[PDB]
Amino acid sequence: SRVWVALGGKMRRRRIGRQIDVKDMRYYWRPIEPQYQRLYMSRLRIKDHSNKRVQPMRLRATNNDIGQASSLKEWERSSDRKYGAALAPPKKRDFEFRV
Amino acid sequence: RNRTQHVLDWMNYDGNLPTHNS
Amino acid sequence: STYNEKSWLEKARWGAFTKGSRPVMRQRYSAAALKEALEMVPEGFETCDVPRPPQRIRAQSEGVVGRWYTNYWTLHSVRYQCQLAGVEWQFGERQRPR
Amino acid sequence: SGAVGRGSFHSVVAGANPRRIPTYYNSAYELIQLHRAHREVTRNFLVRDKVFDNKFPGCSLANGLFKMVPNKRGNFHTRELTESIRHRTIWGQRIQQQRTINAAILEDATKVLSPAQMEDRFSYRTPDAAAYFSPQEYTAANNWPNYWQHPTEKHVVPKPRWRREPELGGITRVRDAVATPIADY
Amino acid sequence: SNRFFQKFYLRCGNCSAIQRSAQGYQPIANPILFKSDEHCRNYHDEQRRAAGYSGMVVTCRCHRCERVHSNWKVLDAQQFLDAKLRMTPEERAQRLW
Amino acid sequence: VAPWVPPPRHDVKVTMPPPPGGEVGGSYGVSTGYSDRLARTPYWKRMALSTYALRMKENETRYPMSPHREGEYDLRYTVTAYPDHIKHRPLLEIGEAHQIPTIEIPVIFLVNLWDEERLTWFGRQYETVYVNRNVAREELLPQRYAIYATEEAYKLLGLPVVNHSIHEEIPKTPHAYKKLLEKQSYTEERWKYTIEYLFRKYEADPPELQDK
Amino acid sequence: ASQRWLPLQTLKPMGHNWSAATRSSGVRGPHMQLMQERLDQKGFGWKRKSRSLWQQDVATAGFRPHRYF
Amino acid sequence: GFTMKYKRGTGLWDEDHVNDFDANKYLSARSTMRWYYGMERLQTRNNMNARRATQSYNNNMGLHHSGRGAFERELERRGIQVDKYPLTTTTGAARVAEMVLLRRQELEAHAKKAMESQRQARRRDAPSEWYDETEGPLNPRFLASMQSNYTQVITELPSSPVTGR
Amino acid sequence: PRNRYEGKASFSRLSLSKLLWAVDTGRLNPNETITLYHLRNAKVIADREVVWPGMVLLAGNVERVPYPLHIELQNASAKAIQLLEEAGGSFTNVYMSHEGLYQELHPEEFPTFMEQELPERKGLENFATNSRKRGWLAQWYEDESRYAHPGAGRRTAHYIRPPTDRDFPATIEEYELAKHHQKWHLNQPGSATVLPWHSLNTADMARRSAGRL
Amino acid sequence: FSTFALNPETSRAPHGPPRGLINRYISMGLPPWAAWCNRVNRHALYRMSDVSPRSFLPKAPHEMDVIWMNERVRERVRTSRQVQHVYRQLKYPFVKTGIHYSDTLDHW
Amino acid sequence: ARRVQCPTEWVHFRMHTKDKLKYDFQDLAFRKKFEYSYEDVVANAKDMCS
RNA sequence: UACUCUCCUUUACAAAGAGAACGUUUAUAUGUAAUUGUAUGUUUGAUUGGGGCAAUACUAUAUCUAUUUAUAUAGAAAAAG
Ligand SMILES: NC(=O)c1ccc[n+]([C@@H]2O[C@H](COP(=O)([O-])OP(=O)(O)OC[C@H]3O[C@@H](n4cnc5c(N)ncnc54)[C@H](O)[C@@H]3O)[C@@H](O)[C@H]2O)c1
Ligand SMILES: [Zn+2]
Repeated sequence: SRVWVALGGKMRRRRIGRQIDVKDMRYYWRPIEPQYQRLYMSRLRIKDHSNKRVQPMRLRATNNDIGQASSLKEWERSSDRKYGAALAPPKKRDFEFRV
Repeated sequence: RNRTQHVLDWMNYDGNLPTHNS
Repeated sequence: STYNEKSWLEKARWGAFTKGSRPVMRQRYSAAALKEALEMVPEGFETCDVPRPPQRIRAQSEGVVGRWYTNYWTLHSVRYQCQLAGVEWQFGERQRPR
Repeated sequence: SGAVGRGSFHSVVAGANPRRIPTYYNSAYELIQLHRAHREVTRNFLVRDKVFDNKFPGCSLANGLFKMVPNKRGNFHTRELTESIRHRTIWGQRIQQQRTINAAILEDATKVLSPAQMEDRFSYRTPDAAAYFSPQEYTAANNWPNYWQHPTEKHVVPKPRWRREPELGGITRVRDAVATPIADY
Repeated sequence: SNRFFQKFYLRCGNCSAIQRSAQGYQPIANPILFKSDEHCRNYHDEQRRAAGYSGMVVTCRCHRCERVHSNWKVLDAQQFLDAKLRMTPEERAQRLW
Repeated sequence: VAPWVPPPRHDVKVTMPPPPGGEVGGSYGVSTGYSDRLARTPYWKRMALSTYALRMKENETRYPMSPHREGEYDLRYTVTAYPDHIKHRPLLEIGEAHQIPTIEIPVIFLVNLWDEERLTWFGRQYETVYVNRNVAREELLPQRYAIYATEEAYKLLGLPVVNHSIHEEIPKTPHAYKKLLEKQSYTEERWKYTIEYLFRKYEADPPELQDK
Repeated sequence: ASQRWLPLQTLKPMGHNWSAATRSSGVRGPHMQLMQERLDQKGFGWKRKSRSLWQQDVATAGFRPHRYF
Repeated sequence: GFTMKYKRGTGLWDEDHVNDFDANKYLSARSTMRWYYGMERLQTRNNMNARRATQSYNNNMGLHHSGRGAFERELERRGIQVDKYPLTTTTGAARVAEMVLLRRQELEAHAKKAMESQRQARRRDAPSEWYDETEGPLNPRFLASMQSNYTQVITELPSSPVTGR
Repeated sequence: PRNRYEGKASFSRLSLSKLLWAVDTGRLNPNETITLYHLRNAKVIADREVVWPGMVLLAGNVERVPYPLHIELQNASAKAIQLLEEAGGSFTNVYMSHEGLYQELHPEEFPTFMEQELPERKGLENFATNSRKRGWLAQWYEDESRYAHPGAGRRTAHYIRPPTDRDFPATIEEYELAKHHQKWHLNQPGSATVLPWHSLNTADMARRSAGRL
Repeated sequence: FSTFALNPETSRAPHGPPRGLINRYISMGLPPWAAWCNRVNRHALYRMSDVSPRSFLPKAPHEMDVIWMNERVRERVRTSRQVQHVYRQLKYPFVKTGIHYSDTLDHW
Repeated sequence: ARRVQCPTEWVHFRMHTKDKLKYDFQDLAFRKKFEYSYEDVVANAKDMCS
């Protein structure tokens, strides 16, 4: 059960004079109705179709799959780019580093 | 800041490939 | 240029170029094969002077050769085998200025 | 770096570790990954010394050289082999260290109450281990894959009254009278 | 605006005193209210220092003759060792530091 | 058809390849030099003609710099063998307006020249004057009144070698020039910045206490 | 144990910098474009400041009318 | 591109870590000689290819065909060992595996004679109680191979299941 | 809404039940301080779960820990800390930089101690120096760092060495700027120190504005 | 990029690796016009890092006549006015009639 | 004269393959470098007992 | 293919810079000389909104009403507005 919660529709454009208790229905993380959940999450399922037991791609990159790319028997020799180097803090270099 | 616990034990392990006696 | 020494694929892969996580000195000398390299480090020399060449310069130590101590990568690689060998590095350390 | 109980240098904070010599551990899983690791360092030396034995005379002309370019073998020895020795050494210590404790435990413990109960106090004899080690002793379950042959269930398979036939060539041939199969509806 | 650090070895012309003068980290002019002239001439100028003060007059004060001039010859640090290693141990006290 | 293909440019050393072309004066674009004289002579030959004290002089690694093109990085270690683009950049970058203002250069006058309109001296003999860039080129140099004030011009004449840093850096903007005028006003005409010239006003009594 | 005492929570008289109804508000990454970067105070102003650029890349934020955008 | 080049020789045999999709179900007599000769070729075809490159490129750089500059020539003239870890040379491996075979062979003859000590300590001139077949008929082929370890005949099985004698 | 920028503290959750399950199973040795090398090499956690923020101990349903257990992990949850600490254990939260994350998992490639850089400033704020996690610098920070230079006044309490021979503003434009600032902000005590009037809204300069202590 | 009024020079980034987007492209040597790329492919940051300049000579090197010291006809990518079309054009250098007096041959 | 004497579209075999290394390419002189024969690659790699 | 209203590659006009020796580079300009794309949809030519009355049907049927509100993204407001 994965809701793709979204924010309110009218929350930046016209505020003065709108109803007092509807200027706030714009503030809740509402789900998007499932008719759109299935539309957007359709582009994510296509990753390996006809494989009835692989789950869809997720919207955000979960922490374990990012490493799943570099957890492959071919990447075990790339010290860089392994264990998270992109999402690592910016690399630190020699104080003389220069281009 | 020196290493008080197990201060030894770096020089006492892995008798490399035990020789004819063992 | 009708002939390019290297395709852009290897003008744009600094990993084969830069000194980053990559050893740039192939040969590893023995104990006495270092005490006989440092014999030619001249008196008046100091590591605090030979600087890091910029990125645009290739990272290549052609090995211990005449005036090797000016090759910044040959120097700081020999300086590192003198650690694993236990040789006493007399000269100064990289002085990070402030 | 950690990798052994010495504590990584991240005991910069002087985090002591008291209440020690507290556990007897047989290093079961570690001795396993040692025999696995000791196989690699030997399975690596085998590679670092591969030398041409060309059982064919077509390309026999290299039968003296190693099977790896001198610069590469001079690398693979240092990249993967000498790494695998450190990785073998690490387990050769995480165990030689844990034994030192067990050597101390198994003395101060042997005394107190019994030298007989001692190696029972330090045992792991689960009541079913006869299932895995000496399955001839195990009865309390039926863990055969061919279960219909367990002695408590051998009475399933039929014992055919067989026979040989010298006229057919010593072929064994069952003397069961075949039951007339079902035919129609 | 030099994002990266680099120390030159400037040789005076009056006393040839090889003194070293570094270049710290001076941050980029603000991109939030961008200004195309002040940036693209900050950068292009940065290659001209990074290539050993190519198209710039060097203006630093000497240490030997205490005065500020524009007479420095920027020594690449293997033209410096060419010079440093080739001075009797006394003149290293005279021209170097 | 090439009868007598020429020998490589700088093949003069006994046990190392000649430096790459371009660095010696030739065609850039290739990093590693090679000379078939060297690669054919067997190893012992290359070790015969040379003693150990010598190879350590031609092994010699001038690592970033180039031993031949003095001042520029060795073109077998750059990203690509062409000359350093950054040092020899064209004076106008790809977008700037050409607002390189009028620049006045120093010339060494060679004859006592005396203007008849301002009734004063364009320049004494053998003294360097900052003159216009298109007086010098079109009026002072063609007649033999002046030459440029370069280092070697001083050497040829008999004057203590002075470094005017003649066009050591061209300014690409008036206010980028009117700073360069401030630098050049200090090094060249230094007597303007003495504690004695900042006080001609006061070498004697503050004027309010003198007679009338 | 150690009788050391510490309060339950840290009260900082600091004010949140993300208001749900303010457009470019938020905590941006250390390499996102800071609030109104390149904009120079004008709506989509980073486009208007492109002709001002000295030289751009060969693939530089060209024409793209939001068609099926 | 990057194709795991650090795995070419680092396999346990010659046919490993070489991607050869061109296989077949039944490789025939000379298609197998063609195969085994093939793996080693592109294992020695590759090597001496890669040796001629390094030895020639090194020779063109003015230094010894194995990279040994003027230094590592001058040290060996002095006797100072110039390589930190002298990996065992061809003389080593071809000897470090020469005795092991000289050891096994002298252990086979050491053990060939050993088993006869126990084989002749097997008095059974008639088959043991494995010679039962109440479970299922014996195998006539095998008995002919076990006839040597007895004196009485073994192969002669009646039409009936063996009684035991 | 959940973006991960360069340097985000997103840690993969190592449920304490997992770690407690292993220690009895026998994959982990209870004696040796169980740094993440042991967890990785004993196949407790694989490669696909150790990314740069190393991990996070979560007391998931674990109401009790029976034996004195020592751990060097990254950012245990406050309950997970007070669980180990009750049973006589420890938890010295190591928050290593990425350069430290490698040399802890594959030390068989680093024959000697190649110096480790302190983590990002954002990490030092929250874990490395924060005694609430028993970060490994919570000893150093109070001992050596939190003290200013023995010459620094009030304005230069943050410079490695006081850049002037006097605390006060140095020149006119450093002064008139601070003579105007201290009145632009109504006259506050510390408002003498000029500060920039624009919030970059960066995640690095973000420290816990509200939270426990 | 920092926000204080007076930022005195210093050895390193005082406040961590310089924040901002344009500081991201300067931290890697690129010029600040990378901030305006829509695609920054591995060729793109090669193309614009000026590894080897996309810039040539009007005539052959052998047939060249007018003395072009160290110049090329560099193309300047411009983005058009109100509707931002990207077009490029080849910008030449300014050749002057060099009417000198070489006193070797005593004549202009 | 140092050039190779044919339009280099005919000798493009040398410029794109891994003959980029086995060839002198100084100012388009696509001439082979020195190259040991196979009688020597083993004469030089067995005498070292490598 | 075409022109007052859309838009580039554009070679013309003007500014500036070079003691302006003439070629370039800019800035500001945007030309149907400019070759890009739009120029509708629905009922037939008017209409485009949210309600209501007309069997708690509604084609636009027939009538009318009115703060019935114009979502997002850049800018504008930096606390909740
Ligand atoms: N991310 C990394 O940089 C990384 C990753 C894995 C291993 N390492 C370790 O880095 C060490 C080299 O130091 P560095 O990282 O500063 O780069 P580096 O390799 O440039 O170090 C200098 C030189 O030391 C020499 N050297 C390295 N290991 C040696 C050994 N065991 N015996 C003798 N000589 C040796 C090599 O010539 C090397 O080029 C290697 O020993 C290697 O195992 C580093
Ligand atoms: Zn001086």
